[PDB]
Amino acid sequence: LDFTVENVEKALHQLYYDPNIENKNLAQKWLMQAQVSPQAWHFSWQLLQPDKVPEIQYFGASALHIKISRYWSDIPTDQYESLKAQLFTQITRFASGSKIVLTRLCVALASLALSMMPDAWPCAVADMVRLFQAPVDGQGRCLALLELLTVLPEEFQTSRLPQYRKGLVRTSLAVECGAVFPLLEQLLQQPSSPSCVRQKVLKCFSSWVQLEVPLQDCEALIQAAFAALQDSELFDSSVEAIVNAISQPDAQRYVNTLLKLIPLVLGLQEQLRQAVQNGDMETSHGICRIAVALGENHSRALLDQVEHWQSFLALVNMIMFCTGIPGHYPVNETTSSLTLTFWYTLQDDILSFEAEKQAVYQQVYRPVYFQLVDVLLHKAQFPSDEEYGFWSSDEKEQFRIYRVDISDTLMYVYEMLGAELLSNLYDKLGRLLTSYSWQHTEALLYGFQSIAETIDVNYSDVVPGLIGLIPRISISNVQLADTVMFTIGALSEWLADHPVMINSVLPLVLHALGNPELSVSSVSTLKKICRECKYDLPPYAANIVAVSQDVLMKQIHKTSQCMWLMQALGFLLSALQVEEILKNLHSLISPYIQQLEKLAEEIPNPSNKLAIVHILGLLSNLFTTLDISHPNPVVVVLQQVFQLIQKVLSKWLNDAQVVEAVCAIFEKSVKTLLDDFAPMVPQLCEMLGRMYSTIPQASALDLTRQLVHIFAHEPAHFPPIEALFLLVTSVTLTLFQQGPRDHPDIVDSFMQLLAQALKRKPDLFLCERLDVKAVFQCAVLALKFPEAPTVKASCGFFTELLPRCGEVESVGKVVQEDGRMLLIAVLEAIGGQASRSLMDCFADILFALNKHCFSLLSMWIKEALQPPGFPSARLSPEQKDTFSQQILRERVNKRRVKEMVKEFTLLCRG
Amino acid sequence: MSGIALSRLAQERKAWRKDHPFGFVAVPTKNPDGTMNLMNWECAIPGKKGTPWEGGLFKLRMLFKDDYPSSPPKCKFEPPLFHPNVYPSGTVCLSILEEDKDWRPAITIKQILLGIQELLNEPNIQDPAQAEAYTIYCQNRVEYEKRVRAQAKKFAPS
Repeated sequence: LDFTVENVEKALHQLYYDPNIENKNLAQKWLMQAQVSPQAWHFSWQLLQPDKVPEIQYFGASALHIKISRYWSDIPTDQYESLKAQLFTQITRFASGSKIVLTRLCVALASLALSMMPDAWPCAVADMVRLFQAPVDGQGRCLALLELLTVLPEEFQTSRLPQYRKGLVRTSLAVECGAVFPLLEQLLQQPSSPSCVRQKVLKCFSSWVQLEVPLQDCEALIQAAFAALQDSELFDSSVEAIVNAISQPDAQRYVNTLLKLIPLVLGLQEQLRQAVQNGDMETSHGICRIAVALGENHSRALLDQVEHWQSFLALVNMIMFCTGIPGHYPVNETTSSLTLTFWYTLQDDILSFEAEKQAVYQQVYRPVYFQLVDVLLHKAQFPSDEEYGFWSSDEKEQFRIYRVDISDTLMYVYEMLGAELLSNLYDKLGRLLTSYSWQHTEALLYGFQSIAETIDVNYSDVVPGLIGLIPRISISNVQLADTVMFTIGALSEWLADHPVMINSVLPLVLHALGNPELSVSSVSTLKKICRECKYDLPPYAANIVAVSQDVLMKQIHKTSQCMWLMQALGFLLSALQVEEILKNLHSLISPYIQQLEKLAEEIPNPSNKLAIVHILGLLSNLFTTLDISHPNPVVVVLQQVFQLIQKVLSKWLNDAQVVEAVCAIFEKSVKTLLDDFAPMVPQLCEMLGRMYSTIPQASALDLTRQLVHIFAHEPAHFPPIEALFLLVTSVTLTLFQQGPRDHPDIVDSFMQLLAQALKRKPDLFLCERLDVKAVFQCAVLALKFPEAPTVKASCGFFTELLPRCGEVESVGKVVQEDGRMLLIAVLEAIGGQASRSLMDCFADILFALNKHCFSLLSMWIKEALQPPGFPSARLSPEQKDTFSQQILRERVNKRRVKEMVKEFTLLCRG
Repeated sequence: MSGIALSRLAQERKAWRKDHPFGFVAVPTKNPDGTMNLMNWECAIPGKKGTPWEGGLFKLRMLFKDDYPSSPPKCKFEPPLFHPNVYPSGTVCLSILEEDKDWRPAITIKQILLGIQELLNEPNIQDPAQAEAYTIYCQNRVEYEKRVRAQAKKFAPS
C-alpha cells in the first residue's frame, strides 16, 4: 500500500503480536516492500522516535541500513556530509537507548563509510574516534564507539563488491586499522577501563583480526589479550582473540612475532596447572587451544629457526601436558583431544628435514614420542567398571571416537619410532603379565591393535613374541575379549606369511566362538584368518569345521553372523582336496537339509518364512566364498538340494522374500561354478521361468544375463537359456505396459540383459517368438526415466543394437521403421530433458547412428530440427544447422561427438 | 564438484579437532558402508553461560550439499526447539546460513556453530519461523524466559 509511519507501524504490530502465521507472513512481505521503498528514507527516521517501542524502532534503523547499503544511488554527493551527521547524532542518541537499535544504526553508518572510501572519506576512523571523545557518559560513548568500530569490518566482509572496487576499499581499510588498534591498546592499558569495555575491546580486536592485518601490528594487543586471560570475565574473549590472531592465513608471513609469542604461551603453564588442580575444565581447554594453535599451525616454521629450538621444545612439552592431563576423557576433561593432530604434524615435519636437521631433531624428539606413547595408552584406558556405569550414552560415544583418534596417532607414532615401538610394547605387556585391571591390559593390547595393520613385515621378529603373550592374558571383561579378537584379526595378513603362529592364535578364536556376547568380533576374526590363511589352514580345517558346526547348532550367533561364519567356511574349504570338501559339505548341510524338509512340508507361516530364508541364506553365503576353480562337490550338492528347493517353491513361489533367497543361491553358485555349472542349466532355467512369471524381479534378469554371458559360446548347453530369455522378455514387456515407470530396477536389468544378448548372441533377435518392435519401444521410453542407472542401461542397449544393423534383419527393420522415434528422444534429452551427467551416454547413441545408420541419421536429423523451438526454444536456426552439419560429418572420433553434444546441450539450457 | 566439497570438509574436520569452543561437539556420521560421511555431521551446542539457556546441551544436525562450500549447509535441531528463529521442522533461520544473504564460502564450522549459539540467546526479530515463540518473545518476555529455562533443564546432561 502506502508506506507511512502509521501504516508501517501497524504492520509491525501485526507481525510482532498477531499470533497467526498467515498474517505475520503477510506483514513480513508488506514490510519487505516498505523497507526498500523511497518512503523508507522518510519513515525510518520517524520510527526512531521515543514513543515507538524498541522493536518497532529497530525496523526504522534496519530500513535505514538497507537504503544506504542498497540504494546508495538515491543520495546526492552534496548530502553525504549531512547524512553522515544525522547518523552520528542518532548513534549518540541511542548510546543511552536500546542496544539493538544502536548496533543497527552503527551498521548503517559503517555501510556509508565504506561506500565513501577511499576518497569520499579520508579518515573514517579518525573522525569517528574524535567525535566520541568530545552528552553521554564516558562508558556509553566508549561502548558505542567500539560497537561502530567492531561492525565496520563485519560489514566489509559482507559487502558484495567488485574486485577493483573491493581492493580499493580493503586497502584504505588496512590504513584505517592504524587508528583503531592504538585506541584499543589505550583502553586496555588504562586501569580505569571497566570490565564491559575490556570485553568489547577484545571483541573489536577479533573483528579486525579477520581482516588479516599483519601479525606484527597485533603484538601489542596480543600481549594485552594474554594478560587478560587472568581475569575470569575476560577469558572467553581473549582466548578467541588470541587463537584467531594466531590462526590467520598470513600470520605465517611474520615468523618473528610467532617466536615472541611462545614465551607468552609458556607463561600460561602455571594457570593451566592450577585449572587442572581445581578441575576447571573450561579453562585448561582454552589455554590448550592457544598452545595448540601456535605449535600446530607453525610447527615447521618454528622448527626451521633452530636457534630457538629450546623454546619450541618447552611448548611441545606443554602440549604433552594437555595430552596427558589427569582424568578420563571426556568426563574429567575435554582437552587431550585438541592435541592429537599436533603429534601428527610434529612427526611429519621432522621426517621432512634432511641430513643434520632430521638427525639432530630426531635425537631430540624420539624420547618425547616414547613418552607420548606412554601417555596415550593411559588415556586410551577405560575408567573403573563402577565409574563407567555413570557415563551417559553420549559420553561413551565421545570416548570411542576419542580412542579411534588415538589409534591414528599411534599409527603415526609407529612411523616415527619404528620397530623399537613394538619392542617397547612387548616389554610393557610382558611386565604386566608376569610382574592387573583388565582396563590396563586392554589398553596395552589396544596399542598393538592400532598399530597391527600398519606394521611392515620386515621388522616383525618382535611380533611373534607379542603373539605369544596374548594366550597368557586373563580375559575377564567383554571389552578385553573383543580387543584380543580384533588384534588377532588385524594380524590376519601377517599370519598368512608366518603360518607357525596360527596354532597360537586359533584356539583363542575358536573358543570365543561359543560365547554369544563375543559373536561379532570372533566371527569377523575367523573370517579374516580364513580368507588370509586358507592355504596354510588346510590341516586345521577339520577342527574349525567342527567348532563351527557345534556353535551353529547351539544358536550362539545371530543370523547376520551365521552368514559370515558360512563365508568363512567357504574360504576354508576351497583349500582342501575335493574328497575333503565333500565330506565336510555334507557335514554342514545334512543337518539343515533335514530342517528345511520339515519346513518344506510345513504350512507357510511368518516364523516359517524367517526360518526357510535363513537356511537358504547359509547356502548362498557358503557358495559365495567357496570357489574351487580359483567331482564338482557344489554341483552334486546342488542337484541333491534342487529336489528340496523345488519343494519350497511350490508353497512360496509367491513370496518376494523367499523367491529371491532362492535366486541368490543360484546367483552365487553360478559365479563360483561358472562353466562347470552346465549340468544345472536345464533345471535352473525351468525353475527361473516359473519364478519370474509368478513374481518378476531384477535379480532373475541379472542371473539370466549371467547365464547368457557364460554359455553364449557353447551351443550344446545354450538351448535351455534361449527359452528362458524369450519367456523373461515376454513377461517383462507385458509388465512394462501396465505401469512402465513402476519398476526402474527391472527396466534397468532388462536393458542390461538385452544388450548382453546383442553383444554375445545376436541371432537371438531372430527368434520368431521375440517382439523386437516392443523391445525397441521399451528402450526408447526408458531413456526418459528419472533414474540415471535406468537410462545408462537403455543407452547401452542402443549402443549394442545399432552395430547389428545389416547383420540381423530384424534389427535393421526396427531401426529403419522406428528409428526417428529414438533420435527424437535423444535430441529431447540433449535439449535439456536429461541430466547433464548422461550427455556422454546419449552422444554414444549418436556416434553409433553416424557410423552405422548414416544415410538414415542424415535424413532424420534434418526433419527433426526443422521445427522451431525444438529441441530447445533458445536455439537459433543457425545454431541448429551448425550442430547438424557437425554431426553429419562422415568421419569423426567418438571423442569429438561427445564434445559436440557438450557444447550443444549447454546452449539449449543456457 | 562433490570432490571439492569433500576435501574442504576434511579440512574443516581437522581444524575443528584442534580448535573448538569448550562444550561444543561436531562429528561426521558413518555411512552404512562404515565409511566416514562428511556430508552429515552430528553436533551439540551448549547454552551460553549467564543466560537462561545455560546448562542445556542442544543437539543439531548439519547437512552439506555437493556445492559446499559455495552454498551454506542446512542446520537443523533434533528435536526442534522452542525459539523464534527455529522452524518447527528444526531448521535454523540464520542470515549466514543463507546463500543469498551472508554465507561466504570462507565461513568455518566453528563460526556457524558459534553463530547459532549466539542466536539462541538473542532471537533475530527480522524473521519469524515459529509463530508462538516469536510472538511470546515480543509480547511477553517473562513467559518467554520461563519456558526457555524449562527447555534448558529439559536438555540438561544425564
